[PDB]
Formats: sequence, structure tokens, C-alpha cells
Amino acid sequence: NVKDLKASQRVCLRSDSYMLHKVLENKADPLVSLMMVEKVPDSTYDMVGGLTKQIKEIKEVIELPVKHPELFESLGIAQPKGVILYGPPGTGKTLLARAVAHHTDCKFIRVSGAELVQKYIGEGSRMVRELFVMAREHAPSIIFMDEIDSIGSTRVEGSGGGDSEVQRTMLELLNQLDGFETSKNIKIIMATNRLDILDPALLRPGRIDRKIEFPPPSVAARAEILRIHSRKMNLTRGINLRKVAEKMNGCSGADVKGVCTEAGMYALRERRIHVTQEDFELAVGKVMNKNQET
Amino acid sequence: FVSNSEILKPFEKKQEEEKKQLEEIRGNPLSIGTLEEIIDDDHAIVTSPTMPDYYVSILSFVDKELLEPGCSVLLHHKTMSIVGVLQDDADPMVSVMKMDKSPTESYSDIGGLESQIQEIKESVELPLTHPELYEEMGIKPPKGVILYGAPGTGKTLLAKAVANQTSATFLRIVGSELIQKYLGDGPRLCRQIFKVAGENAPSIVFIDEIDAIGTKRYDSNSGGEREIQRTMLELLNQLDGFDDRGDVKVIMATNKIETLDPALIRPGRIDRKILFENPDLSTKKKILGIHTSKMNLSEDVNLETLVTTKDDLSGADIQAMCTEAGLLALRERRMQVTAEDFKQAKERVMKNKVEENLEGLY
Amino acid sequence: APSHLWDIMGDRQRLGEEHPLQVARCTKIIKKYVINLKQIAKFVVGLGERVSPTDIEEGMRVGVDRSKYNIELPLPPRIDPSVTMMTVEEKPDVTYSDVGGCKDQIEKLREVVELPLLSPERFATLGIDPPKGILLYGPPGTGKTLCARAVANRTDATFIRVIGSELVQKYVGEGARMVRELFEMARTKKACIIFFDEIDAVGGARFDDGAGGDNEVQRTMLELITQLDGFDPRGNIKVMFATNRPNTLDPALLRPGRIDRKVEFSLPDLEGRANIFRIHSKSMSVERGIRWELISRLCPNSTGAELRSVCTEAGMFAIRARRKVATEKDFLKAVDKVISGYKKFSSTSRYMQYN
Amino acid sequence: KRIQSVPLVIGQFLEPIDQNTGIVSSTTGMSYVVRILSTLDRELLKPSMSVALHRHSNALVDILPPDSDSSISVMGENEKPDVTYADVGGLDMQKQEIREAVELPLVQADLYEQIGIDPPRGVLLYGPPGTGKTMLVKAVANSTKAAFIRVNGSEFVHKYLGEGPRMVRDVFRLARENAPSIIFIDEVDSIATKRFDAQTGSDREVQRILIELLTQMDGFDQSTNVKVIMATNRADTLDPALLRPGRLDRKIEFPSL
Amino acid sequence: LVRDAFALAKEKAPTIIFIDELDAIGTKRFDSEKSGDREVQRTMLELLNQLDGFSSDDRVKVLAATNRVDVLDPALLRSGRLDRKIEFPLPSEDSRAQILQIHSRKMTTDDDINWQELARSTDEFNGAQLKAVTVEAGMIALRNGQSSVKHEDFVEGISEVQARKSKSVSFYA
Amino acid sequence: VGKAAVVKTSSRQTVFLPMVGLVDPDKLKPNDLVGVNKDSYLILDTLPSEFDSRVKAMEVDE
Amino acid sequence: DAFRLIDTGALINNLEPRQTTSNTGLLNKANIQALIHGLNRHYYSLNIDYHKTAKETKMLMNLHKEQWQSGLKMYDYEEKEESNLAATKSMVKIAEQYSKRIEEEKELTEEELKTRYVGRQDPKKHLSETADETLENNIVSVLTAGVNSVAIK
Amino acid sequence: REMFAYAKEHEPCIIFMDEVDAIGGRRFSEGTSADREIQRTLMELLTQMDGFDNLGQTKIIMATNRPDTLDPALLRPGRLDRKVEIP
Repeated sequence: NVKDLKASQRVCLRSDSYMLHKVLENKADPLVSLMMVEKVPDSTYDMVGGLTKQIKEIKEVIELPVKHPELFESLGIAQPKGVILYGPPGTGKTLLARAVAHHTDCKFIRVSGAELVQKYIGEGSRMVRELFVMAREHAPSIIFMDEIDSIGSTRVEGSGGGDSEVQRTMLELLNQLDGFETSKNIKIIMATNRLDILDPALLRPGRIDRKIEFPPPSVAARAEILRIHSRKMNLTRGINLRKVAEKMNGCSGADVKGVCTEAGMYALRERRIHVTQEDFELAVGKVMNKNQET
Repeated sequence: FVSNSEILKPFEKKQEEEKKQLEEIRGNPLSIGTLEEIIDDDHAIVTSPTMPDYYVSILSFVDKELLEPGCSVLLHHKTMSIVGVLQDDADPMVSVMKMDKSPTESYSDIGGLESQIQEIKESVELPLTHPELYEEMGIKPPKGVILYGAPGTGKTLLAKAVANQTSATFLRIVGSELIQKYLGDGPRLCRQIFKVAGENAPSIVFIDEIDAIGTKRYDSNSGGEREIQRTMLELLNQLDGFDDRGDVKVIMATNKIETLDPALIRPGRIDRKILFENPDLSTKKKILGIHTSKMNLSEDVNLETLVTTKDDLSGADIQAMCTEAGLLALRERRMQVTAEDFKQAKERVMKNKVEENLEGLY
Repeated sequence: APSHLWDIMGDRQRLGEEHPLQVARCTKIIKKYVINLKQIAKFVVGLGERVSPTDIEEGMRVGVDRSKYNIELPLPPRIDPSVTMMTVEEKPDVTYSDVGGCKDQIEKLREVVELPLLSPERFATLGIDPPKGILLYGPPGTGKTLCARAVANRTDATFIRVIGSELVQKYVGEGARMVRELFEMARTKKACIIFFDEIDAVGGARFDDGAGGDNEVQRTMLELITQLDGFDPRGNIKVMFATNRPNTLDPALLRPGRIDRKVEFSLPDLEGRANIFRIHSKSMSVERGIRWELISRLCPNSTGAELRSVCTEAGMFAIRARRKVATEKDFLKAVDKVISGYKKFSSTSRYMQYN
Repeated sequence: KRIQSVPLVIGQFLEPIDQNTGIVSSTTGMSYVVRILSTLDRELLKPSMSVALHRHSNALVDILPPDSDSSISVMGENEKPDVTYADVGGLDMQKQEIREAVELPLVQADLYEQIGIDPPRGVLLYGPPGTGKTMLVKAVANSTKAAFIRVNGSEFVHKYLGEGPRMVRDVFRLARENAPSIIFIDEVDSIATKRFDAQTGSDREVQRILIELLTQMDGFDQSTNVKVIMATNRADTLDPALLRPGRLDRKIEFPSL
Repeated sequence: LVRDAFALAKEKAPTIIFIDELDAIGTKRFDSEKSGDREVQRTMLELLNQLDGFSSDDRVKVLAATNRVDVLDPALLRSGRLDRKIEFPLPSEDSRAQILQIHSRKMTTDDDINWQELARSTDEFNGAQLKAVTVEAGMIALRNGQSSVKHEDFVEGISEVQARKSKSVSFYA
Repeated sequence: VGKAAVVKTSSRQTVFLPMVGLVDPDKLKPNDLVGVNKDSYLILDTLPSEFDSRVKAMEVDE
Repeated sequence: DAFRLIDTGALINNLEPRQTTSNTGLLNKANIQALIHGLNRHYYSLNIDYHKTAKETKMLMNLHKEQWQSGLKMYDYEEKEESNLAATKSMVKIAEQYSKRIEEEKELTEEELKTRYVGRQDPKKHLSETADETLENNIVSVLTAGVNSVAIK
Repeated sequence: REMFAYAKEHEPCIIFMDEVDAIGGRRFSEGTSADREIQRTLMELLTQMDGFDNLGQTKIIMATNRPDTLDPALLRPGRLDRKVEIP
């Protein structure tokens, strides 16, 4: 019967009389060209070192009202619209957004600009607001804007162009959920390199109620980042984790794993599965040259 | 007994016989298509998404008044006959994005504009809800209003509360979505918005944050210098190219209407100019009392102190200090927010972005 | 309701195979007809049973049978035009007497447009050529389109509305097709009216350097001029060009051969602005004994858009000021409101003329 | 079993639905939902596995062997022993990063398992137009005597739309099936773009090629045998999603100046 | 289109091809922004290739009509494409007198009009501006109820503002 | 080898056929549009004095 | 498929469902499945059966039953082996690997008395696939030995 | 791909190109108006010279009004080795 039929359901259409047979499956979550939606990601707090001071900050700011929506509602504080984290690019701040959705059982959704330009009739302006309408069907997850910052694998650290136009466009729609549905399940977390990327319009940041500063990588910060990924094999405790981080100058979180790759590079030439103290001095010397080159 | 047997019995029997005749029309050999043109001979040419050509007659239940070019009719697989008129197949899928039915808004959050609120009510809310006002006196109601002022005054919230009283569909338009650059395409999207408003006739047309391209300010969608001419003049050609007495009311709003084309203003359609100003200290207690109604305040916290501290602030800045002061006590797990959090919130939010003029005393 | 009035004929015109013809266009006529299908397939057929040898013409859609190709019924040409099918309206709103006052703009248009259509034999005595095109630009806000719709009412024929942004399409080269769609219906439907709206977005001379992607705009007028005056002087209906930027147009567009009668709207004087309040005095509420000539004298020279706003705003004072009808006191308040209050933008007032 | 015999239709598996029932994609361009022959099983096939179909009913019959079109099918050695790496010198700066992201995993794949470091799956070649080359890339396959597959960027799009994504899955698949291979794609910039994809739209979709390049790249490159090499030009526009560590790692620019 | 245009010059050898607005198709557009268009120059290369092909038997002669010489492809002129460059300046006194007389042959006048005086009343008018003289001359006698068009109707019809007249500009004096 | 003509249908399908006696090899031209059968796709009708077509806009005015 | 005109099939014409195999059309599937019940016109009731005489019976048995082996005897045995000489030694060796390679994959699921690799259909996969392989080896063993046997010095 | 495929069976001879102003452009994206099919034409011409097939016997004659409109990848050595001016 038609009572069990609904939209976005793959069914079996007879090839003889052209009639409906039965229901096969539903429509997959990814749509259009590439749709990346990750529910309960693999990013945790134990895999990200040195940000413990910053992790405690984003836990009571971002994660706290999202995991417990009844706090700000009972205490009389309005629901936070969005939170931006500014700091040095390339440190992998996107992994922090994936860690919040992991503990809150939310979905990690990226907004890509490659699909903002597509060939359709009447849907050209929809793709900007499509990810906002679809997010209502993705449950109260957290939306992260893709390609707004450089984690070291990407480009375009920031701009005052259409990249910042889509940011304030989706945040403006947050007041619509309170006007029509009278409930706002959507919260957007973003990361930029500088504060000038945002558009100084609509005086005061009513769209972003919390501005969190990202600490630059330091000796004590990169020490815990290394130790997580440092050991794929035998290591010794005679080497200092702070001495290795002291040699790195301005190396972001992604560049710390470069030392881990160079730690096994010299061990691969000798076909040795152990790393002695002579390899640590040679590993840091190659990374300092690779960071300054290109 | 006598009437029920000669009415209810043949009615239910005839409806079952009409469905049996649909097997040769609406039966399994059924397809769709796109209507092109109609001729007085009761024949038309319809093209399906597979791009065929079908020239056939017109069946029952539908006349030619409902058949319009560009719509989607219903076809047949074998006899290939046109069944009847139908709506857009799968629909445009535009339901609630910039439009809705009855948004929830009140006059408390927009308070302080009451001097300029009576201007938009008499020109919009009064003629739409009470049409007998201008009909008995014969006067012509204002066909539109223009909105100008500093942001944060509740520009969108001003017309949002009026839409709830009119009990009609409230349309909105983004300034950046019409100037989108594909190839041209600027004027093409503008016609589709006003065309939907003509069929159902909501009698409400509003545009939020008119931008287009003043100078650049875009990357992905630019449009060049030719987009400025085809966009800003397209909104003019809607009021200038059609004469609608009592139905379509176009309302335009943005931050600055001075840099806009004086032709885009279209004088004589908009007879009312509404200016926006920040609310005074008398109306701040109404907005502050709503957000603090569910908030736990200490004994040393006074509502009259926070209002006096606020100087040249918008409506969102009142709830911002309550949000900032609420998060300070939430991190420390406190029931009643201490007065120290309110003091640190009103002082910090006051000066954040621009502390100094950076040069001279001005 | 008419369920059974149709299916009775369903055993002849439906069950049998006649109508399901494949629509296709004929190319060469040998008197063998070479016809190209919409699927890009070519073939040759002859005449039909009821087909006349003079009906089939070159460049015309001819429906052929899908199984065994044969000519059965001819079809009207140019099935591709779609958007232009919605440009035809009927029974407009603004009448001939809705234009405030009687001035030279009304008398000059009716003689070059309404006169040859209503009385085609008047100019045939002298054996002259009536002007094909006209010119209406003027400053905005003067009711330019209000005077153009007054002519369409007296004509009682097909009115073609052409928007300046309609010529520019989303495909390169499609703009040239949109021009031929306008002049093709002129031969199909005789004695109609076409009206251009804001040709400044298309019409103009942009020269060459400085853009590199704007050459698509100038190619539309060069086709529009060819379709207007080509190698063959083909034309019937009158043509109306209207835009708010006359100085930025093509300097050749203002030359004779297309537009003959040139009528530019001017700011109404004390005598011109007096009839604006008189035509609006029949509407709304006017107190007995009020002289509108004194109200128009206090108002300086401005566009007609602000003149109609005075009578409209005058009725708005009665609600706030607690008045029954519109009095003289509320008329003076409209002078400080509609004029003195709006002196910040919201007007042209010799703003856009050349630059 | 002998009813179908020779008259079979080439097809490719898509997704499983029901027991002995699955949907496939025929080379004709019409996807039908049919059943699976009782002698076969859903576990005996793969999502990228090719199957045989009936002429009319297009029912699944037999599982095709690991072979397909892939434009011109190359076994990996055609007149390869010609030029060596010594013919073009001065590449020691560039070749040092190539040998560690190509030659080493092609010979001994257990060295990367002992170091616990993820070896780079893909390889890119940067630099302005006119880089020459077409020597060292072939020289690696010549010196190691391994399999080599060369598919140009314009060869991924078949004359039919639906065949495009079916041929892309076959390029990465044929390399892993028989022997360690090397996938070379010359001028792939016509597919991978930065937010201009399909030149602000073209034809109908045209994006079916880029979807399979991103999806199939993560599915393969496991045993650390086949590697992907793509040489492009400088448009100053590149796909950051391809550059993510979970897909492609090695990025090598030509030592200009 | 261009390929099939000269294809009809094969079956029928002595034909005539006319191209209106030669400036409509051509450009350079390399250095500056937008990278040109190339949806135009395609059909321009056909004009160069076809005239250098089986054509140029001097039965293919084409009449090229354009507005100005300013914007054009410098490669459009060759001994195998276009030879004689025919300039069309504004008609002279005796040239305008004969043009104005022909357009008035279908009208009704008193034969008192001397076109030698009207030829000097017309100052640098093209062929289209001369045709508008006889059109407006008939409209003046039509609105006034005149049975014939006298010599004063031609002078009144020519006179109109246009130009720089009705100056709101300063200076003058 | 033998004389044989290869035809390419307007549906983009290549059909091989032996030399038909109704036409001559000198009359048959490559890349030419000739009348073909709907079923056998054999060459029957000759060239109707037109290479391809006039496309859309063409003036036959004398 | 044949055709029989029913003329008027409305009421009281004649009874088709008598002769043989009538009342077909179960559900929507009949033949091509598009005809279903009504078929062409008023249910012409397609039925076709064949027949064979005494001469046609002995003709087909001596000509074509499955394949034609008649007319010559010892060539079909030798030529099948001669063309397969290099193939038989190869096919015995090639199929020898694929026989155990299947036995070395699915069979390892069921080993102990309890569950280890969770075999479900795996023990039945290698049984049915290698059932004919063990049979074909015994067939070619007798054919290769039989042709070279039977006298011929 | 055709002209270089027929060059082996029909002998290398000479292949001629007549007035190509199009494929040699960088073609920044305005939407390109369906001309993306021309982009793969340029890619095929560039990969052919650098292809592993045997070449050098077949001569490619490419004439144009001005050289700058041609692809700078072609003008550089490795593909077009001969620039002959006719002043």
C-alpha cells in the first residue's frame, strides 16, 4: 500500500507492465558529487596531545551546551549560535571539531565550495541553503565549514570573498529555526587563521557568541603531540621529548608527524626496527631543512 | 429513505465506474511530459524527459484555461493521449526557506521603534487585515515601504511580527542569491520569485539585506559590471512592468539605501520612509526582563544598573551580556549568577573590537 | 463533469493510429521531401491523403508517422520559442484617460500608432509612410509606462512585452534567437504592438577594451538592428523603445531608419501639475472648496511619481491626526512630508540625465 | 549451465539487494534489476567485479575474469626496455623523493610495515608547463621491470556518459589484480579542479569521473604494491580533498631554476 | 553555417553572399582578463578557411557591410577576401537633392518646392536622415488638415532640437 | 578484397554492407548523406543534389 | 506464436478453454509479460504443439540428438585427444591448482567441533565446485588410456 | 587521436593545421559556455607529443595569425621545436 511509501526510497519497478513491485532500499546519505557526513567520528581527546589546556576550554563552551541542552534552557541563557577558533593554520584544528561530535554522538558535516557551483535549473541559489535544510534531517549535529582554513593538506587559509559570505549566510538562518520551528538544532563551528577574515557587518558578532584563541605550538605543546605518534616501534627513554620539540621552529601539529616519518626514514636505510639516540639528532635535522624549504 | 436511495446509492456507484474507465487512461501504460503550446483544435505537442514528440487530443476533466506553456501535463504510454493538468512534477521543493506561514514574533524585542512602528502598521498591517479602511474612504493604500537605518535595530524582526498578524505568507529574498554568477542568470531567478507570489497571491513581498554588487565584495559569484545593470533594473521592471492595484506589496530593506539606484527606489510605489534608531534606556528593561526571566539573579544584582551602563548598543547586545554572564557562572557550576559576572559582562562587551579612534580625538 | 461526452468518440480518434506523429522539420523540397527528425535523423517522403502540395513549405515543422514515415498534418513553425509565449497579454489596466493632463506626449503618439491602425486609409490619400518606431525615454518617475499602456487599450490587439534583461540569456548565442522570436510573431499575428523595457542593459556602444567578457551584450543589438532593418526592409507593426538611460545607448540607435518620432517627457509645470491632482481628486476624499492649484504651486518641479504620492499620503494624516476626511491642513503637512521630508534621495530631480 | 554459452553481455556489479538478486550496469547504458544465477554467490564477487548479462533479459549469468577495456589494455610491458634513469641527469633532488615513494615500496613492501609509517599512496608532479620528463617515470618501470599503466586525462571519458565511471573503476582494479603496477595519468587537471569543476557546469553531469577517482583511490592501495603518479600543469587551482593524507600523500614539485 | 553557405555556391556557381555588420564577428582577447570568449572567433576562422578553399573562383564574391572601421580583425582584408574598400561619406548638396526628390514622388504637393534650397537647408545628413524629412513633412500637413504639402512643411520637419541645444551648461556668454 | 561501402547511421551506429547494384562506386562519395533502408540499412536512394542541409537561417531569395 | 481471430468476444461466442492448455496468464506474466490476459484480441488463446512421424523419428536419431558423432568413429576420439595433447597435460595441471586452492580457502572455516572462523556456506562451496572436477579427472583418465588401448598394436 | 593513428598505416607524410586560434588558450572559467569539450582537445595535443609512441617521422604543420594565442606549453621545447617566421 501507499502508506509505507515515502520520498527517497529505492523500489523495484516492473519492466513489463510498468508497475510497482516492492521496496528495495532507501536513499543513501551522501548526495550530489561528494557528500561527507561522519557520524560518531574517530577523533578523541587521547589522540590529540598538548591541547589539554585548550580542550578544557572548548569542553565547557562548545561541547557542554550541545551535550546537555537543558542547561542554558533552565538557566535562562540563549542557545549559542556559533563559535569560531582563530589561530596559526596547519595545526589541525579541524580534528578538534571532529572530537566534539564524537563525544556528543553528533555528525560531522563539511561544507565544500566545489558543489556550490553546479548545473541545475533554479537550484543555483539552493545549494547555499541546501546544507542548512538537509541538516534538519541529519539530527542536531555540528556543521563545520570546509576549506575555510589550511590544516596543511589544503589551501586558501582565508579570504574576504564568497568564502566569508556563505559563513554569515548560514548563521543568519539560525534565527529562522526559532521563528518557524521554534527550536534550533543547528550549531556551526568554524576555524580561521586571522580575525580579518570575518565581515564587519551587523554590528557586534551576534552570529558568533564565543571567540576562542588557539595557542601557538610550543615545546610543551608539541611534546604530547609527538609521543602519541612517535612510537611505531622500539624507543628509548634517554631522549628528551622537550629537546625534540625545541628543535622545531613554528612547526604545526601536522609537521610533528614529519619527525615521526623521519624517525623511521633513517631506520629504514639501516633496516633496523629500533631507534637509538643517534637517530633523533638526524631526524630533527632533516625536518628543520624540509620546513624551511618550499 | 427515498432521497438517500436516489442520491447516495448512484453517487457511490458512479464513482466506482469512473475509476474503472481510468484503466485505459491512468492505467499502467502511463507517462508524463512537458507542455509546449496549445491549439484551438484540441491538440497539443508535449515533450517527455526522454525527448519524444507526441501530438494528440485532450481528454476530459481539464480545460485549456489550466493548461499553460512550461508546465508538466500527464501523458500515456500507448495511446499517448494528454490526460489532464498537473502541478510541477516533484514540485520546485521550495517550502520553507525564505518563506513561511506564521512566524513567531512580538513587539517587545523591537521595542523602542514605536515611533516608526505605527508607520509600517498603517501602511501594511491595516490595509491587508482591514481592507475596508481604504475602500470606504476611496484612498489608495501605500504599495510599499522602504527600510533604512543602522543594523541591530531588528530590521528583519520588524516585518516578522507584522506577518504573524496578517496571517499570510511572508516572502523574503537574499541580496546575494540573485547576483549569483553562472552565466547571466541574474534576471532569470528574479522572475521565478515573483511568479510564485502571483499564483497564490500572499500580498506580501519583502527583501532582506539588499546587497547585489556595490563594489566587488564577492569571489565565487561575481557577475561583472553587466550584472549590476541586469539585476538592479530587474527589480524595477517588476513594479514598472506590471500594474497591480491591491495585491502585490513590495517592501525593500538593507543597511544603506543611498548608494542604490534612485530608479531602483521606484518613487510612488513606496510613499513611506522608515528610519531605524537604537532603543533608549526606557525600553531596554522590556528586552532585558525577558532574557532574565528564566535567569537566577543574586541579591546584589539590579536591573536598573545594567540598563544605565549600556550606551549605544543594539538589541542583540542586551542578550549578549546575559549569555556571557551566564557562561561564567556555568563554568563554575553556580545556581545564582553573582554580581561580579554581570559587572565583567557589561564592561567587556562595551569595548572589544575598536577601543580607540587610533588617531586624534575623532 | 463531462465524463461520458468524450469517451464516446474514444473508439475512433483514439484507438486507431492517426495522431501519434513524430514532429520533424522539412529541409529541401523537390517537386521528394527531405525531413530531419528531432532525434537527428533524415529521410524522404511524399505527400499524404489530405495533404496539399502547396501546404508543405521549407523550414516548417511537419509531423510524420513513427512506424512508416509519411506526411499527415502540417504543424506551425517555431515550436522552440517558449518564454516569448508568455509575453502576450490581454485587456490591460491603465486606460487612455488615466494619464494626468493633456499634453504633447499624448497627441504625438496616437497619430503615429493609433491613427494608422484605426484609420489606415487616412494617410493613404497623400501616399506617405507612417513612422515605424517612436522614442520615449524622459526622466524616470514620470509615468512613462503609464502612457505606453494607454495606447495598448485603444488598440485592442496583441501586446508584446519585452524586458531588456530578457534579451540576455544563460547561453551564448541564444540572445540572437530571442530577437527572431519577437519578429516572427509579428508576421504570424498582424497589427500587434511590441514594447521594449529598459534597453540600456543591452543597447549601447561599449567599444572594445576594458572588459573582455562583455562582448555578448553588443552582439544582441547588431542582430536586433538586422532583424529591424536588414537587407530586406521587412516590417509591419510599430516598435517602441523605452529606457531610463538615453545617453548610454548606442549613438546609432537614435538615428533615423528605426525611430522617427522623438518625444521626451518633461517636468510638468504649474498647469501640468494641476491636472495631476485633479485626476486624483475623483478618488480618495476631497473636501469641498479646496483649490489644488495652490498645493501644486508650493511643490517645485519634480517627477510625477512624487505628485501621486501627495494625494496618497494625504489620506494617511487623517488616521494619526484624528481627522474624518482629507482637509487643507493635512495637504500642507504632505508638502513638508512628500517633498521636504523626502529631500534625502528617494528622487531623481535632475540626477540621472547624462552621467 | 550451457544455455547462455557465448551470447553474453558485458556488465559490472553495483550493489547487493537480495539473496541471489543484485543490480548491475550494462554497457548499453540501461541499468536493470535482475537475479543471480544459482551457481554463483554474492560473496564470490566484488563491488567492482564485472559480470556477464543476457542479451534481452540482461540477467546475471557468469562472473567475468579480472579483465576489462581500460581504453587500450596494457599488460604493463610494451617495448619498455629502451631508456634508463641515467639518460636524464640532475634529478637527484627530485628522484630522491620519487625513489622513496615508488621504488622502495615496489621492491620490498615489508619495510614500511616495520617502520609503522603509512607510505604515500599517490604521487604528483608540479611545475610550469614544459617540464619534459616522460623518461624517469618510464625508467622506474624499466629498471624494476614492473607493470606500467598509462591512461591520459582525456581517455577517462567514454563516448557514452555511463561508461565513464565504469572505466575509471577498471583502471585502478587491473593494476592490483596481476602483479605490482604503477598507474600513470598525464594531465589530470581536466578532472581534478578547485571549485570550478565542469567549468561551471557542462553537458549533463560530467562529474562522474571525479567521483570515482576519489572513491576508488581509498579502496585500493593496501598491500603497498600499486602506486599512482599524476603529472599536471600549473593552473594555480587544485583539489584540496585529493591532497588529504587519507587519500594522497606524496607531493613533488619539479626543481625549477 | 559558413561551411554550408559556400556549399550552395558550388551547385549554383554565380551567386551573391551578403554579410551584415562585419564588426559583429571578431576580436583578439588574449592578454586581458576573461580569457576572451571563443564562441565567436570559431565562425570567424571559417570565413578565413572557406575563402582560401575551393572558393575564390570569383563567382563567390561577398558584399561585406559594416558600420565603422575601428573595431575589426586586421586579418579580414586580403586579395582573396575583400579588395575594394568603398567609403560612404555623407551625401553632398547635389546628392541630397536627388535623394529627397525620390522619396517625395509618392506624395502630393503643389510643385512649388525647390529642392536646391532644401538641399542647402540639410547640413551633413545621411541617407536615413533624408528619408525622415519626407516622413515628417507629411505628418505636418496631416495634423493641420492641409490638402497638399507646401515648401514650409519641409523646413519645419527638418528643424528639431537634438544636438547640443537646450543647454543647462554654464559659460556660453 | 571486393568493393564494399560502409555506412554510418544518424543514430551513431556503423553498418557494413556489400556493394549495391543500384549505385555505382563513382557515384558513391565518402562522408555523404544518401538514402538508406530502415531495416537492412542498404544504400538505395542517391544524393538529392544537397550535401548536408541549410541548417536554420538561409535565404533562397533570387 | 500463432493467431486466431475471435471476432466478437463479448458474450456467447464459443468456448476457447477446451482443446489444450488454456486459462494461462497467471498474475501479469504471460509470454513477453506485456499481454497478460487479453493477449491481442479477445484472448485468442495461443496453443502450439509439434509432432513427428515414423520417418522423421529415425532421421533425427541418426542425424542430430545432442551432437553429430555419426559417419566416422575413431577420429572423434583421437582428434579430441590430439588437439588436447598439450592441453590435457596443461588442463590436468592447471585445474590441479584451482582444485586445491578452493579447498585451501573455504574448507579452513570448519576445523574443530566448535565454531572458529564461523563457516556458513563455505564448506558447501568447495564441495559443489570440486564435485565435477574430481569427476572430469576420472573421465579423461579413461579416455586418454582407452584410445591408446584397444589393439592398434 | 585519429590523425596520429592513421599516420602509421598511411605512412608518416605530413599533417597540416590551419589557423588555430582556439585550443591554445588558458581559458579562465567564466562558465566556458559548453567549450569544456575544447579543453580535452588541448590535453590530447599536449600528451601526444610526450607520448611513448614512435614519432618524429610525421611532420606537424601548424599555421596561425599570431603565435601568442597558441598554448605556451606547445611553444616551449619538447613539443614544437621549429618556429619559422614569415616577415
